[PDB]
Amino acid sequence: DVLSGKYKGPCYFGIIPCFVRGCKPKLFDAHRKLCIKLCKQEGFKSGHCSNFFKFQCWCTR
Repeated sequence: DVLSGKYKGPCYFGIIPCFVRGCKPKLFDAHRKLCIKLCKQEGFKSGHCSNFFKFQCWCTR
């Protein structure tokens, strides 16, 4: 388990403008679907929010 594949942001409940299936409805609802889609593009498969230091996103092979 390491800090994502390239880079990530805060947990909250959805905020980005267009990136995956939630572009037309806006706000992803939970950071677990945005954390897995950015790290799985380089070489990963399991992403989640539970660290509380200064980012709240973790990905594992």
